[PDB]
Amino acid sequence: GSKKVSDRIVKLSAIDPDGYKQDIIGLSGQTLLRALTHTGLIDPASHRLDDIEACSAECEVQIAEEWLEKLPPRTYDEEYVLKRSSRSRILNKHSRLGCQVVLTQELQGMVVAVPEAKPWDI
Amino acid sequence: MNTDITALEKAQYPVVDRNPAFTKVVGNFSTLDYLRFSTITGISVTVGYLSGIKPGIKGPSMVTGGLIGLMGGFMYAYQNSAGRLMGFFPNDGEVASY
Amino acid sequence: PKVSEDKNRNYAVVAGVVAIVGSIGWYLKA
Amino acid sequence: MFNLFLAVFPEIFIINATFILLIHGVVFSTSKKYDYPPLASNVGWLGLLSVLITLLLLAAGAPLLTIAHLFWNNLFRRDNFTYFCQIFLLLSTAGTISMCFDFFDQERFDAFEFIVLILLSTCGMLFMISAYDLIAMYLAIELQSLCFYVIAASKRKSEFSTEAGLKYLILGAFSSGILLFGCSMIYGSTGATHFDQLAKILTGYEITGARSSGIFMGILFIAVGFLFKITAVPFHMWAPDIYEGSPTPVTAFLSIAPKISIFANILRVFIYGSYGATLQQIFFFCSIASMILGALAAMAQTKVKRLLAYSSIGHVGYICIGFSCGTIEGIQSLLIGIFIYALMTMDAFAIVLALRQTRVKYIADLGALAKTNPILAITFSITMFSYAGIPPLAGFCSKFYLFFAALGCGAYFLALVGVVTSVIGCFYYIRLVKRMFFDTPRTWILYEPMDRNKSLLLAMTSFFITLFLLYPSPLFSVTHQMALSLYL
Amino acid sequence: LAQIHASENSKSFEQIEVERALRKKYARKDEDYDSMLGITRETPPELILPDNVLP
Amino acid sequence: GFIMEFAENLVLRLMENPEERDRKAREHIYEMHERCKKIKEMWALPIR
Amino acid sequence: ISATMVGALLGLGTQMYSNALRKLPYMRHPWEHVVGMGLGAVFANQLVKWDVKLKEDLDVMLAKARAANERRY
Amino acid sequence: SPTGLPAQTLIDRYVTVGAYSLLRSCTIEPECIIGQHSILMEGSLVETRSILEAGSVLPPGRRIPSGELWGGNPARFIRTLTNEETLEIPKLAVAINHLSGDYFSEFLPYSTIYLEVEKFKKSLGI
Amino acid sequence: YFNLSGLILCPVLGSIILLFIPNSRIRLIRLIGLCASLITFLYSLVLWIQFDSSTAKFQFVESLRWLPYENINFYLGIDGISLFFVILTTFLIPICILVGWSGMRSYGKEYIIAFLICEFLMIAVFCMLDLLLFYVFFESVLIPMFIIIGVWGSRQRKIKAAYQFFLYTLLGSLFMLLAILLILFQTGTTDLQILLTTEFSERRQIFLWIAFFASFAVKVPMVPVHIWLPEAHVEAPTAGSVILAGILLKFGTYGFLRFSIPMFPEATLCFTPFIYTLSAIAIIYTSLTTLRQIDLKKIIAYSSVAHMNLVTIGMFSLNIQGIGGSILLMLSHGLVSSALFLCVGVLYDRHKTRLVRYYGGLVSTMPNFSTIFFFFTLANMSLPGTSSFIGEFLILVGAFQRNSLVATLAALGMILGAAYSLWLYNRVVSGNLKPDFLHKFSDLNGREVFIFIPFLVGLVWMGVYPKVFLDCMHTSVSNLVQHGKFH
Ligand SMILES: CCCCCCCCCCC(CCCCCCCCCC)(CO[C@H]1O[C@@H](CO)[C@H](O[C@@H]2O[C@@H](CO)[C@H](O)[C@@H](O)[C@@H]2O)[C@@H](O)[C@@H]1O)CO[C@H]1O[C@@H](CO)[C@H](O[C@@H]2O[C@@H](CO)[C@H](O)[C@@H](O)[C@@H]2O)[C@@H](O)[C@H]1O
Ligand SMILES: CCCCC/C=C/C/C=C/C/C=C/C/C=C/CCCC(=O)O[C@H](COC(=O)CCCCCCCCCCCCCCCCC)COP(=O)(O)O[C@H]1[C@H](O)[C@H](O)[C@@H](O)[C@H](O)[C@H]1O
Ligand SMILES: CCCCCCCCCCCCCCCCCC(=O)O[C@@H](COC(=O)CCCCCCCCCCCCCCC)COP(=O)(O)OCC[N+](C)(C)C
Ligand SMILES: CCCCCCCCCCCCCCCCCC(=O)O[C@@H](COC(=O)CCCCCCCCCCCCCCC)COP(=O)(O)OCC[N+](C)(C)C
Ligand SMILES: CCCCCCCCCCCCCCCCCCCC(=O)O[C@H](COC(=O)CCCCCCCCCCCCCC)COP(=O)(O)OCCN
Ligand SMILES: [Fe+3]
Repeated sequence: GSKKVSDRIVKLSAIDPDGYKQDIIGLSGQTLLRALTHTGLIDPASHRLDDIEACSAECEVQIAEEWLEKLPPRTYDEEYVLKRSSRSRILNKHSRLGCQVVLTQELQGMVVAVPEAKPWDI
Repeated sequence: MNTDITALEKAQYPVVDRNPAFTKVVGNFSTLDYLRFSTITGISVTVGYLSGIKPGIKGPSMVTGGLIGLMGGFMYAYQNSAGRLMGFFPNDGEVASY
Repeated sequence: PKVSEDKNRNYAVVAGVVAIVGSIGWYLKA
Repeated sequence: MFNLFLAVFPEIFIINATFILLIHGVVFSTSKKYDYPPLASNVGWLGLLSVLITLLLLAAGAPLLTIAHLFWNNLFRRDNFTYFCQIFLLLSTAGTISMCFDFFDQERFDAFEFIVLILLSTCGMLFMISAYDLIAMYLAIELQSLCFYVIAASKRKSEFSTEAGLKYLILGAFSSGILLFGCSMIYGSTGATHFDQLAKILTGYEITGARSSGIFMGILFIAVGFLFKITAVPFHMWAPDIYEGSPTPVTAFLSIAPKISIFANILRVFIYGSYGATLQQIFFFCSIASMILGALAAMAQTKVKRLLAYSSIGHVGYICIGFSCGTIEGIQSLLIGIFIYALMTMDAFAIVLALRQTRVKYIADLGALAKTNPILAITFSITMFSYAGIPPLAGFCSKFYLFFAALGCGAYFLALVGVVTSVIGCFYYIRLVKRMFFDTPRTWILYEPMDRNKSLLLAMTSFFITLFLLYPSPLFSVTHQMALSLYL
Repeated sequence: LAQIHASENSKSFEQIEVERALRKKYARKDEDYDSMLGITRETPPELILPDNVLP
Repeated sequence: GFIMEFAENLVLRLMENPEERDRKAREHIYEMHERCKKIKEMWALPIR
Repeated sequence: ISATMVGALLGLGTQMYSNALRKLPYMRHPWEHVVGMGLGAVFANQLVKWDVKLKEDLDVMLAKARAANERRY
Repeated sequence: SPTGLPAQTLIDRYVTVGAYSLLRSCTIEPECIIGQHSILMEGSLVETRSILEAGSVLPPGRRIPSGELWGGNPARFIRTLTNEETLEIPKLAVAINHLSGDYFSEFLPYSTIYLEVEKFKKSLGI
Repeated sequence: YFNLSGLILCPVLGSIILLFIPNSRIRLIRLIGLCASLITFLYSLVLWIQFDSSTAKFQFVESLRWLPYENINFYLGIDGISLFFVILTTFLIPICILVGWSGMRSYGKEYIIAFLICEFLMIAVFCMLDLLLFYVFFESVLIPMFIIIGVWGSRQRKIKAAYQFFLYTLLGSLFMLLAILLILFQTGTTDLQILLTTEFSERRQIFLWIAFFASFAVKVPMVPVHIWLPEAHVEAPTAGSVILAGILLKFGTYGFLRFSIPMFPEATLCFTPFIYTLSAIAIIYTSLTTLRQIDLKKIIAYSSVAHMNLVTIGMFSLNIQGIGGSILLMLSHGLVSSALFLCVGVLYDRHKTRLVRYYGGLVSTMPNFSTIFFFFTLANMSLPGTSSFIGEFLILVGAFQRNSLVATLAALGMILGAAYSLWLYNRVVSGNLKPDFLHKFSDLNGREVFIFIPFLVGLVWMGVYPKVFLDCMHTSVSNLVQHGKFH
């Protein structure tokens, strides 16, 4: 009725490569990368756009097994980005683009493992 | 050393003083040569001045630009004067004195 | 208020004006 | 004893000015009185002034540069072609230097040695165009290559620059080794290195009566080295990576100036490489391969500088088409294409450095640019269409007369491949126009305005590109004179 | 918080120009040449806000 | 006056000399065809 | 059309092109506009003269090349 | 902000704010005409293509959904926007930008007050 | 001294003035653009006064050097054929400005820039005797049409529509460019007067004719390549889509007249049955495809395709009356198709459906639009008394005189033309009124009422008295038919 902002609030458990748990807060309907952007653990200047063509695995996040069966899978190029812009030309089967993952209301308590930030300047 | 100055494209104008001396072409600087030797130096000095105000090198940058412009302007004046002397330039001022 | 009182800018200004004079002469005398 | 130096006179000035700039920038960048000033914009402006002054010195003394030619004969011979190539190389260098000024302030990259090394590379190129020998050519190639290796990895704490610098180093050293082997193995089989005495003992006799394995193999090795320098397929192993990693002002200079000098070297070598069975077919095949690979590789590229690198490779292939003919019209088309490509590359890199202010990386960042900055949008669209060879622009005249020269020699297979690659390249050129006029993404990126240097260069180049097919006579005449002066 | 606004709004012309030039000079940093020159550049105290107003 | 006097004269001064047009076309054809052979012989020159 | 009105117009046009390409009002500095007009006129006139000279010194060289070819027999 | 989001207020493209709109740590999506006397508070969010009627007040942590018309003393729904009227937002913002540019040319840079400064200072002393 | 140079300069001045006009001054932009377009139209009309339809040679010519040796150069001029195309090009563009007049605030000044650029661009195409530069301006129209289709397209699917319209054109363009290079290298120049007087080789004739046909069969919709026109034509703004079928469709068909028929006299005769067997089956297949269509724009485009395939038959049938009838049909089609797309676009600018299912019973309301639509449908219905019938009767006469079989198949086209156009008219503006979908709607105001007035008057004028059009170009058609042979 009153349309509070708190209804579409999604809380996750992003963990830095230093093994520290973080309680991040996002919105339902926007990308997971946007949710990771407010905390600042992912540099906003690197991935300013939300387009798939403008992705080079700089939004790559590692997902636990228990969260991978309740969101749509990699269609054609979500895997291509992983298997192209990586040190090892192989998929992890536990990683997903944070740019393509949209946050749903039921996707609360999700744990995401942000890896070490790769260079993105030029 | 064995030197032989000779142009493949011969001078179109009178060819007085085929191999002039350094001080001679220095002393042959007409009013136009001095004018063009001075304008380049002035441009260089003012460019060195204007460029060196952001870093804070107000004067030494001007001096360096002055050195560069002085060398370039003297080089240009010498080139024009010598080329006029060897003949392959429109002289109309050297045959009059020769 | 009668002299600029800057022993560094005046040389730059005279260099600029003589450069302008040289440019106008080079256009004219050539 | 002093008037003999009027032939090498402009190079002396640029060397001395480089030394003066180095001394000034090392003395006044360490003083505590001026608390270690940046001293990069100052050195850049002084270097641009020096380049303009030596350009004036070279242009005015057109009847000069020929006196005492016998004395300088063993070292360098500068005919009319050399003068017209150098006067254009200096202009391109000055344009690049003027372009890379805002990069020294907003990026805060205050290293004055950058401009000094650019000036030294320019002097090396000047020595290269007139290098009428098998020794001066190699010395000048190495002189520019060292500066390029150093300034490719100029940004140290970055990761793409140093890696690209190392790969460029390895590729260049390997290419130089091959070229030097070829030069040595044609010297030992002929006994001569100077071009006059090399175009006299093998011009009238190449494979007619018999053949020598050493001289043919050395010619092939020289051609392989030259193709490595210009990054022609398949000798393009790492060029796109070099274009990516290298700083954008560097790759603006790395894709315009070196190609002109290397192509001048190839043209000067062609006057003695009269075999016709060792140089034309290899360049024919490499041109075909380069066009095909560039057209089919820039289609998939999503970044900006990678696309520019592959477009440059494709343009190098089109350029080599004109050299494969080996006629006066072929060389004329060659030179016209080189000039047009240099101007258009200056245009594109002016755009890229303009958009570098907000760190544009991918092709999608410049989306919806037709509304935020409509004028820059239409300028960049005109540049892309000029790349496409769209008729009513410059960049179509070059491809036109290139294809005409190709049909002059009766190489009909070259024409069809050129047409197919032109269509394919036009598609992914207009793909950029689609991304920034038609498609409007949800997220917009705003680009800050540029400086007067880039803006003025951009305006001049954009007016040159569009309004070129109304008055193209001077370029055609000068290129025909240059091609005709190559032999007499 | 009010004292920083009070100080900034009450700066003389000969002082505001100096602060503007200093802010322009230290707008962006460059660790590369700073480390290569053996120097370090610290922001002037007049360009640093007191720690009480920072989050 | 009347519209014929104000229209016929203007039209006939705007027609601009049909015979001279044909003559000019003829010598243009001849001159450019002569230049065509010169251009062909220009292209016939060998590179060396 | 006298190689100078086109040059002046092109210089003024490129001046406004540079001025408005930075997202500024077109007539910011009139003095650089007039100096751009002057520079455009000068460059256009010199381009015409250089074209005439290029053709003149290209014909006298193409004639030499053709004569050198014609001495084959 | 109470919502836990970053408290910076960002105004996207083609957004008309309207006079006496007291924005504070809000968040506005593009094409979001805001009426007069608007009291957008901390953490309040406005989704795109929506219009907020004049006099509207909304407490912290209250959002406005996608294209939809609200107003009143609290955040109260009014009606849903039609397609014909929901494209008039960008045109309205463009017209306001045109009028602002019309004002922009009125005054040139580097005002001539300094001349009056010197003239008034010359009246006494230095 | 109203020469051709000013006719091209005036749109250039109009565009240049518009470039430096602030976006806020929307009042001045439209006024000055429309004034420039109307001045260009009057400057084109005055040329018809001083045309001098007596000489076989070319009219006012302007020569501007393009290469250092005057090898090839800008050589202007009209003979008897491109004059009417120049007039109609100068007349259609002000209609384009007027139709997109109300919504100019969103369009901005960039809308008029593209239209005026294309305006003098198509002006420079028809009066361009030099063969190569005819190709330069022949493909120069890619950019303005690309921009018009993409930037101001109706729906979001415009991205794929423009790609076909571009690439299909580029393929044939470069295929023609190769032939141009072969001709220039062989002959030496590309001037039209000389190049028509060069003895060609029969084996070379066929290859060059095929190379020209590679692109000229794309501009006129042929059987193998006609997919681009509907997909890239339904998805363009009404002001812009009205010249894809207006002047952008007459390049290749008219290009046959100027650069194929007199150029290759011995090859067109050898390839005559191929053109017949293409166009005769085109007029059938496209017409049948038209019947099972739902979109309002696509049906008119398909009818245009059928009309062009019909005029192609009468053009390659070398007759003194066949070619004249081809030109009359092309002018009449340029009028009627333009009018039909404005008629079907005024509906879209009010309701935005482009579906015949929603439209129905539009005679009980907006009767003036119904009357105009009925008149233009009758013009497309190929009735005598309108300019079209004069158009295809001469086509049929020219075809039958040469081949009896082709005339019957061609007239099957005008038989089948009554199956889709009349059905559309009775299914759009004469059905049962439905208030479920078309809740409210207005009629034509003073703008679109005046837009159709020149169309109606020109239609009737060229239908009941086509003498002046035939009078002005009997010499040129006679010269074109009699070429190469001497009997
Ligand atoms: C980029 C946009 C293009 C938009 C306009 C395109 C239209 C271009 C036509 C405009 C225009 C200027 C060109 C402007 C260039 C723009 C520069 C861009 C950068 C500017 C910032 C070229 O027009 C003519 O120029 C001639 C130059 O050669 C050429 O004629 C050919 O040349 C022969 C060569 O051998 C050929 O053998 C032959 O076949 C042709 O005779 C042709 O180009 C053309 O006929 C106007 O003509 C100008 O050129 C000359 C002759 O009139 C005039 O100077 C002359 O000099 C003395 C003898 O030189 C004369 O004693 C003196 O009487 C006169 O003063 C000028 O006063 C002016 O009249
Ligand atoms: C009815 C009226 C009709 C209309 C009448 C029309 C009259 C036409 C007159 C035109 C005057 C032409 C002027 C040419 C203008 C050139 C540009 C101005 C140059 C200039 O910044 O000034 C001097 C510099 O000095 C020179 O380094 C080099 C500058 C040397 C050039 C100065 C030459 C001026 C002499 C002009 C002739 C005098 C004739 C006097 C005429 C009046 C007689 C009564 C001040 O330096 P500065 O360090 O304090 O500060 C500058 C300046 O702030 C900016 O450039 C930068 O922001 C800053 O970094 C720094 O560079
Ligand atoms: C003749 C040797 C040839 C080889 C030389 C190689 C040198 C290469 C590198 C050149 C470096 C030049 C360094 C010399 C400058 C040293 C400092 C200096 O002399 O300038 C003075 C003073 O200079 C001037 O004021 C005017 C400069 C002279 C400009 C006159 C025109 C230019 C000279 C013409 C060309 C020079 C010819 C030199 C003799 C051949 C500096 O004054 P400021 O520091 O600006 O004032 C104090 C600032 N503050 C208040 C903040 C403390
Ligand atoms: C072979 C072609 C010859 C030239 C073509 C013209 C020949 C006549 C073609 C038009 C005939 C009339 C058809 C008009 C459309 C019919 C449906 C319609 O829309 O009706 C309209 C239009 O009504 C008309 O019929 C107007 C007829 C005007 C045509 C008169 C001109 C015919 C003679 C001209 C022929 C040329 C003469 C020779 C020129 C040299 C309004 O009718 P209402 O009675 O008001 O009913 C509508 C319901 N409600 C009132 C609720 C809105
Ligand atoms: C062919 C047909 C189309 C061509 C048409 C040409 C028309 C004629 C040329 C028109 C020129 C108009 C120029 C108007 C005068 C402007 C003067 C401004 C000079 C100026 O402001 O000084 C500096 C700007 O640098 C500068 O402005 C000078 C550096 C500019 C770099 C240009 C390099 C030229 C050499 C290479 C050219 C490319 C050749 C390729 C073959 C400082 O600027 P600021 O005061 O604003 O303060 C710093 C802002 N950052
Ligand atoms: Fe991503």
